[PDB]
Amino acid sequence: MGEVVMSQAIQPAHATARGELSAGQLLKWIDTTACLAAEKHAGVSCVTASVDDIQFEETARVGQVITIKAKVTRAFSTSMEISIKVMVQDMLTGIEKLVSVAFSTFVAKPVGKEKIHLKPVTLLTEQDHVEHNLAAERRKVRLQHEDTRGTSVQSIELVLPPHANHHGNTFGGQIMAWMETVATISASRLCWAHPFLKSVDMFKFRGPSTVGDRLVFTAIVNNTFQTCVEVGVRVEAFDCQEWAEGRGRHINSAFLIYNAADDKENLITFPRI
Amino acid sequence: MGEVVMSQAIQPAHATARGELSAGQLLKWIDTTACLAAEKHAGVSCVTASVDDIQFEETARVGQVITIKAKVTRAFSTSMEISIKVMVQDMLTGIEKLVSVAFSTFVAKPVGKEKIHLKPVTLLTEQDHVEHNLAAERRKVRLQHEDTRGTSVQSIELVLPPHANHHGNTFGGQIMAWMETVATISASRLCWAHPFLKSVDMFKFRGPSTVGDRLVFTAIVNNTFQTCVEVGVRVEAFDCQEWAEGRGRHINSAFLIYNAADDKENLITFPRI
Amino acid sequence: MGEVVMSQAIQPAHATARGELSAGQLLKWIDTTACLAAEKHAGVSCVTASVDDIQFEETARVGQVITIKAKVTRAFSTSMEISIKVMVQDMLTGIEKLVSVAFSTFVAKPVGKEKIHLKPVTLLTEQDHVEHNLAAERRKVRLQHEDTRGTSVQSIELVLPPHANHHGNTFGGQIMAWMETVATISASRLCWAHPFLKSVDMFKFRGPSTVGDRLVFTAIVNNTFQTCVEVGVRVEAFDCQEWAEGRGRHINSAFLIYNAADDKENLITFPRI
Ligand SMILES: CC(C)(COP(=O)(O)OP(=O)(O)OC[C@H]1O[C@@H](n2cnc3c(N)ncnc32)[C@H](O)[C@@H]1OP(=O)(O)O)[C@@H](O)C(=O)NCCC(=O)NCCS
Ligand SMILES: CC(C)(COP(=O)(O)OP(=O)(O)OC[C@H]1O[C@@H](n2cnc3c(N)ncnc32)[C@H](O)[C@@H]1OP(=O)(O)O)[C@@H](O)C(=O)NCCC(=O)NCCS
Ligand SMILES: CC(C)(COP(=O)(O)OP(=O)(O)OC[C@H]1O[C@@H](n2cnc3c(N)ncnc32)[C@H](O)[C@@H]1OP(=O)(O)O)[C@@H](O)C(=O)NCCC(=O)NCCS
Repeated sequence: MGEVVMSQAIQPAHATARGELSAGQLLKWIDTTACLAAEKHAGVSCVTASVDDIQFEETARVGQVITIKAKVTRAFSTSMEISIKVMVQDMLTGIEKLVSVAFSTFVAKPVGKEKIHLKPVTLLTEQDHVEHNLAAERRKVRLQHEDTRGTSVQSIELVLPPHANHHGNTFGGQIMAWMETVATISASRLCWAHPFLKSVDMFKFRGPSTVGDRLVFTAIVNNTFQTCVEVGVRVEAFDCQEWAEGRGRHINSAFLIYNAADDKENLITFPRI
Repeated sequence: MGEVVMSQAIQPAHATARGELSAGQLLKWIDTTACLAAEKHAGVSCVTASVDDIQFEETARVGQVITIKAKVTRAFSTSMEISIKVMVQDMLTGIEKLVSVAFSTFVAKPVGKEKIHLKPVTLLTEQDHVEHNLAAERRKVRLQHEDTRGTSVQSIELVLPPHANHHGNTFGGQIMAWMETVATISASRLCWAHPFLKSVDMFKFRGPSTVGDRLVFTAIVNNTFQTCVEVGVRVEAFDCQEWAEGRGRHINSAFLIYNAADDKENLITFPRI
Repeated sequence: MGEVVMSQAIQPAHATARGELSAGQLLKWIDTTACLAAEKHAGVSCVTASVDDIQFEETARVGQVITIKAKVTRAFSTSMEISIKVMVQDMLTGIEKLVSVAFSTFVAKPVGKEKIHLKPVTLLTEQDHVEHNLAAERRKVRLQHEDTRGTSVQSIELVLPPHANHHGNTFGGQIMAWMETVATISASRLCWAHPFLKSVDMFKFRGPSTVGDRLVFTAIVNNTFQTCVEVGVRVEAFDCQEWAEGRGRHINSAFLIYNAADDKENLITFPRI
């Protein structure tokens, strides 16, 4: 019913040192599902234009099953809004818990110089009309949002073919995964404990990336508050030539909020800064 | 001696939540080895045409070493039959156990409009002639075989470059791996325990897949019997356009038989359906 | 300051059966960082020409963070020398330990028939001049170095797009990773315990490899001495046609020295051979 459904069993390969699902991996999965919904509407390849605020109510563990459902709520001109629901199920108890509810914005790409005009989302249920109207306000918010200490972390990732679509365009989800890895390192470096992602703030993907180009990641704590730490990550891009000349492209800047727990499952308080 | 040998140490990255080798990973490895044997005979790229019945006598664990040997038993016109032997060795005891003995059929692909004629397999030992004759009967069987409850699982995989050969053709082994993941989720969802793969029934790859296209996987228990559960998986393919229009290609349908164990190493009985 | 910095948290996906970082993975990371430094100097794609001796003072564990820093010490004509420093940090204690200090030689590749002339490394500090001079001697040594029992291991790897750069050239680091896997299997097969990499001897990458070609790996113990075992690995390459005809290309031959520990953290002595 307009939904794209992905199901993933959580393996050690998706895990952190604690037997928990890497938040970056989950973000990758989410972006993939959403992108598939978008492309299912568009009929052409789509890329992650932006992401709204994402909060995680639960942290999934190895052995559990993640279910991700994405849907196109509304098409505009070249962009569209995707609603995402993430559920976790324990396979010993049978219990389902909501992990996340979020929105992401995807943009349809032409092959060449094709203009692109998206057909409208067909509406049936009343809730379809409701979400169809809310999509406009949420979009307005998204657009207006573009009104815009030595424990730093630096990292670098080379963009290979499995990190982009078949046209060569880097996945926003991969970037989000790498981002999350680096940020987590920063948080850990502040608390010397075990950080788990509480949320990611809304941000835009400002420019495209391509296979073969370098992504420099710069993470640093921006603020702290009781049990929450905020890490800001910057993603800058260079093709080989740009890499040689030091002139990069600001791909994106995001803010990730973490909690943390020690080597016992008890929560901890971050120092003030 | 016509054999292709692969050796793989089993790491957490190849593991399930139980420290056992993912059956899908093993299937990937098997298909790869077999394909390498086939291409070693053909001199051109080959794809997985079909797979005979595969039974697993053992389940390998993290720390153990898998050895896979493949061989071309007989070439026909464009296809050939590959015999596969899978052994596991424990690296603390030195003990080897047979994991599997199976056959797979591979088809040589031309580059363009080239006709393809395969040279015969050279025969030395008598057992080479024996298997060369048996290959005909086994083939006859393969060809004749094409005479052809709410715990469902749905999943989706985007086919990226590491999932296909350099011409863009999706590996049958990758499809088998994904299949296995989804199916395992279904079985778990029936028993709420820990399923391990007992076997896979013979099936054909009905059509090609290509980088960039979506594979929709649909798993559902078809039957049960004492300690065995049967999960059927369907694999449907869509390029982006087909994805938009809902017209897919039936790539394949397979049937996987599992057992299961609880959080103790004791076997369990599945309910009747 | 001419440095390229990569930071990697160590996950189960990077781990062995013992919760330690795979040496091959570390080698991959090292080669990547170094290559990025090289390309940052050259402005074009670079490949691993050779590697000096690498010794590992520590073995990192899951949960710890690897930091790798690479730098171009000196450019010659088409080649350049890269100095690499590998540090590990425990994220519970905050303690850093040096893992490695090594040198690698990278070669700039033209796109077509372009001649390639590298600009000199700018020198500031005195240590920059010192290393700039030492680079010549170390190079002289590298060039002169090209003056050149049944527990064998054989394995095979198909080179896919994630294993090469965007021009199709296989990464030396991937080859080093595969090498290490196979070698480790050999060592384990000698001691029936848990080998960890002590060092790798300097070796040259004699020829290029390309996406789609097979890498046959042959590992075998060459010698033993008290607590050290030496495993030699050979890497031979075949495109599909070459694969069919049995005429390969000797890509490289390396020698890896291991120690080992039993299922207690106590070191062990290898038998004489
Ligand atoms: C997304 C992108 C195309 C928009 O760029 P732009 O400078 O804002 O140009 P436009 O104003 O014409 O925007 C075009 C569309 O993107 C939408 N858009 C722009 N900013 C947005 C935001 N912050 N949130 C949601 N949608 C946004 C616009 O509404 C417009 O949609 P419409 O045609 O249906 O009206 C461009 O920024 C981009 O290519 N970003 C990177 C996309 C990408 O490749 N991501 C993968 C990871 S690199
Ligand atoms: C395999 C395939 C080429 C055969 O298609 P087809 O409609 O049966 O056409 P053909 O009858 O001419 O079959 C050609 C060859 O495949 C063989 N073949 C067909 N069905 C087979 C089966 N079920 N089992 C074993 N071999 C089979 C035929 O014997 C024939 O071999 P030959 O030339 O040596 O006599 C085609 O079905 C296909 O492309 N499948 C997908 C292959 C693939 O890309 N797999 C990767 C995963 S998508
Ligand atoms: C590296 C390579 C280009 C040199 O080949 P060659 O037969 O020695 O030819 P050359 O003598 O002209 O060497 C060219 C450069 O490589 C350097 N070089 C050669 N052997 C070297 C070695 N053992 N160690 C360090 N540098 C070396 C030379 O000094 C020369 O550098 P310069 O132009 O700045 O003076 C060639 O061997 C090759 O392509 N190897 C594989 C590279 C690769 O693709 N690696 C990825 C894994 S396959």
